[PDB]
Amino acid sequence: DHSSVITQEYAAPQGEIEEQLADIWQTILKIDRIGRYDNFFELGGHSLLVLQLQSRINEIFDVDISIQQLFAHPSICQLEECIINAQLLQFDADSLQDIYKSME
Amino acid sequence: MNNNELTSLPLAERKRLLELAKAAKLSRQHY
Repeated sequence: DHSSVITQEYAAPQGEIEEQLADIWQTILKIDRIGRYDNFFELGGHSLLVLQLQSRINEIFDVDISIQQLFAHPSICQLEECIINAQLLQFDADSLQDIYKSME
Repeated sequence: MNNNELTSLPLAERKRLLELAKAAKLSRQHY
């Protein structure tokens, strides 16, 4: 009875975008909590868990994410960057350019 | 104007336009 690595300063999940993925992570790896800097590989996640995770990202966010992105961004704070681009993909690219050029 | 345009811009701009887009519902989905 000793697993994972020693914590000193756990970092709570961010609002609804970050906590959304974080909630599912501990259920997949059967872990305690998920910190924004905790790496899936240190926590107990392995390649097969990344495969199922992608499948959840697909239904949770209604987008098409690839497993490579999940491994490339092994933490909550990094993963959101992929959701940002993937979410925009469901919106129309023609009307998007009109909003884009008008942004701050 | 195509999907690669949005993936060519950096995250700072990516989330900026995404917010305006979601707020304006130009082609958003409520499914």
